Amino acid sequence: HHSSGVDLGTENLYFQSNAMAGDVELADRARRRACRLLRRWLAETHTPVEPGPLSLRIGPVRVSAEVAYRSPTGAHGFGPIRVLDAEGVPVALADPVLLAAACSADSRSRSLPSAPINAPDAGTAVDWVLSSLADDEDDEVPAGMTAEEAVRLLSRQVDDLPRSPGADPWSLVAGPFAAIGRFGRAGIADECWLLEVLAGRLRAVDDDLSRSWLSSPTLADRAVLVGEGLRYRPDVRPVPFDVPNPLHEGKSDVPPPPVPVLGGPWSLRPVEVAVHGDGGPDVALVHRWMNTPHVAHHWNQAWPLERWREELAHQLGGEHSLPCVVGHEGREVAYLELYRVTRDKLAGCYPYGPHDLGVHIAIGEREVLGRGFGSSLLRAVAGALLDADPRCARVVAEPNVHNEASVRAFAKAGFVREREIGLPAKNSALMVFSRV
Amino acid sequence: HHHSSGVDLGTENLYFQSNAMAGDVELADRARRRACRLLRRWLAETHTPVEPGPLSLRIGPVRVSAEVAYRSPTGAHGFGPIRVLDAEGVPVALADPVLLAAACSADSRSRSLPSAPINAPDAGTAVDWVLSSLADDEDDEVPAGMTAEEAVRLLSRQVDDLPRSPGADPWSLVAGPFAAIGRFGRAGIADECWLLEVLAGRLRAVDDDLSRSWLSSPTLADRAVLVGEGLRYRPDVRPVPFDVPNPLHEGKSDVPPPPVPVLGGPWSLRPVEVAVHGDGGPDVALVHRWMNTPHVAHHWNQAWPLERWREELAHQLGGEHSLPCVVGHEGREVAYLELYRVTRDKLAGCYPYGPHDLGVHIAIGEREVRGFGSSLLRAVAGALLDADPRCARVVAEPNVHNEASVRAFAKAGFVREREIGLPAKNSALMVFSRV
Ligand SMILES: [Mg+2]
Ligand SMILES: [Mg+2]
Repeated sequence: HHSSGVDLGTENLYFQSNAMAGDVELADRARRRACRLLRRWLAETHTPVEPGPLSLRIGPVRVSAEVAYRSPTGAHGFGPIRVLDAEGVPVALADPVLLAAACSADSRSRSLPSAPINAPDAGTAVDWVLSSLADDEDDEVPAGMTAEEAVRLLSRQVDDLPRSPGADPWSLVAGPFAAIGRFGRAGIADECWLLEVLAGRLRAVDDDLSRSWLSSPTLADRAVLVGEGLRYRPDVRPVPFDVPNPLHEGKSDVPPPPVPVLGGPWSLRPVEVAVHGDGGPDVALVHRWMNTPHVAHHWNQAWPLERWREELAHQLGGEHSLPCVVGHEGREVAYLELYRVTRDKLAGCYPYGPHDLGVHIAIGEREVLGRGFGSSLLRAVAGALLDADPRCARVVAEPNVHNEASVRAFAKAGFVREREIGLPAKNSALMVFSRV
Repeated sequence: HHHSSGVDLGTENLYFQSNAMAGDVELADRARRRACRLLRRWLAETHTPVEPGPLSLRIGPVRVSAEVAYRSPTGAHGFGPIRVLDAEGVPVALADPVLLAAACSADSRSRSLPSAPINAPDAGTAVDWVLSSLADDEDDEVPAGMTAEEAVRLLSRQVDDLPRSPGADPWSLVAGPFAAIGRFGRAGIADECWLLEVLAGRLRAVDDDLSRSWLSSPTLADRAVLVGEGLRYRPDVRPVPFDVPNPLHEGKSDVPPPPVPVLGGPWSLRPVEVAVHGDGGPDVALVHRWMNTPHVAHHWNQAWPLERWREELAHQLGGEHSLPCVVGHEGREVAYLELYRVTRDKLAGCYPYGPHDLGVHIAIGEREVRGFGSSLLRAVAGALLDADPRCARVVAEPNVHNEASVRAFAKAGFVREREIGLPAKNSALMVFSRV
């Protein structure tokens, strides 16, 4: 006699509570899925990761999670992933389809509207995650596995790599590296040490792939969330991209960026920062330009004067970036950073040569100056850089694919669009001006 | 210099992190409440029947199952854990809100026509909507210690403050007082059947025109957020009206079974004959044949073994709901149809029906044995109106995707009146009205 419910016996309670027992595992499976998505999002955007709090804007939601274990292969161990409101209040747990929707909105927004990921019949990562819920979950690493047994399996996997012509270059990341990360995240062994063991195992095979994987500064991986060429029918059709190679060495003895000498109406000189007092008029010029709206909309570095004063001094003191003032017929009109790719965020995004040089540019005195001048300056800088460093093979840039006037200026100057790349705050057209 | 892949831990670190973890329990409960709100809407807007005990349903690409612990007279059901099941019935996920919204969206967009506003490229999706609502202030809960006395007070005030005559908006009764009754019921404050009695008295007390409507129609206006060809999400949802069963309405009329119409002209119609002896007889064999040919099974989805159809036909013939018949055209037995009483049918929750309303499902077996289709439909509707003088209209519910059928019904004199959400499809409600 209950009418709005079921009349309850102990047998009823038994059936249902038995069912409630597997829910703990279900929640754990959702956690594992959301973590797999977050790792891919971090790798495919080349977002830097450190131990401790991680804070991220993914499409329409703010996402945050503690990085309890930072993995050298990106196999990070996370705390609870939470969605935050504008003030920083947790309003939700970031379950997998939620992450898939946020990532999809962000990725589709990063690429151009004409891109394949944005075609009407392309599907979305939400369809892909949805259609995958019944997939067999992979076995976990045995929590009690020995490090010796870990080396055993890893060598097995490295030798069994097709290691021949026709085989897939991304196989190293997909197989041996993935295993190393799961071993690391389980606490079985240290990943840096497992990578050394992997390195020697590759020296033992004088195959062509083996030598490549030991020497190139980046490695082939496959992206499932970021990339203009993505499709989900409803299954993901991944697209290739490049990631940093942990087996390739740290610092190199590459000199600082050279000071080119521009031809034509253009002039260029390094930025000067006085140790004494304010920092000088160059610090104020850049600071002024960087805080105007049309520049911060691209550079997003609208900082106080003293933060820019120390950024410039930090760059000048180092071997990475060289800040310069550009003149046109007597007037100081532009700021540039010339940088060595090898010491730059760009080094994780494409197979660079050791002397590769990049250019960031902000036109400050556009306000009453310039039309057609863009390609001209870019062309003058690119050629002068190749002239100043004969060991430099190419000059590169990474305008936002949405900055269509910038992309056009680079192409008209002679840069060619080599690929799209995923960066922490944008997708870029990788523009390459090659030496011939 | 001891922890490179992690942070060096002190008690203050543990304190910061565990404090933040205490709030996760409320976060999970908030997701649970959102998912339940979405499932209640999905069940209401698809008119899916709900009883206490296990509930199992297909939503787009996923199978969903949940225990119905509290079956609410206003659809404010109380659920156990909502799980996604694979083909064998093994749970593979907990159905969190954005998951449910994505399955419901895929299913709804699939239910409506490609030209529908819900399917435009510039339309949002329920996913955009749920996503954009996570930072909303969660709505106040019913105070668990509230009295039923206080429940009636607030309910009476709310019904009396309804706009009544000026301005209209009829979905206000379901959206206002009924929503409160369901929340009171689900919280255990009072019995919903009792709260509905109380609400009825307050509506008799004014006898305005809306109050009179709300006590007499067999359906009520409600507003849909997941199912409906005209839905849009401008991040925020733009609801569309639809009808739901009226709990305040008695019904239970002494409505007879369907009559046997008499077709003239080239047409003939007789009830199906089911032999007790052996196979079931030649009519059971005819329907079985037709229902398993490809062009019919693509719409009816009843390409069954002969033994199942013998028992289906006999079950219909024995009851008061549906009447299976064989239709001839100039001597050849060419079609099968069911005439059914709406008041005993799933259609009864979808529009304000009259007690004697009659419906038609039809399958043409002897296909082109072309153009004869609307003519048959027109003959049946008129003959049904002749056979039952108290019947107000003849209806049908072709799948909105079955446009050849919809067109044939319109050419016969039916009006495509609205789209309706049904358990396995959206249908175009075709109405052949007597006046
Ligand atoms: Mg009992
Ligand atoms: Mg410690």
